[PDB]
Amino acid sequence: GSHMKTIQPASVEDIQSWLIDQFAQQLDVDPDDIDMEESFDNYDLNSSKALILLGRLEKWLGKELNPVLIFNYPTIAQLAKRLGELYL
Repeated sequence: GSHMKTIQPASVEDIQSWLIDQFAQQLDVDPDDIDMEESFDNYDLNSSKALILLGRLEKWLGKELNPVLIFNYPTIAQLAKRLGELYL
């Protein structure tokens, strides 16, 4: 309870909760209110949003990212997953 803070990508479970809470804290909501299966283009990630939170995500992971991953995994249940394969 009272979750709100990043962790470290130690399995896809972690990358999920990170994405989720960083969605919560963008949107002013609970993390558990985030649709990890709905496309981010329907949430507040309008377009350039992707780059803010990408430039968090890649840095959180210690690396770079690519814009294609917006355009290929636009959901937590795909992004967190695929990050757990590109990285973890």
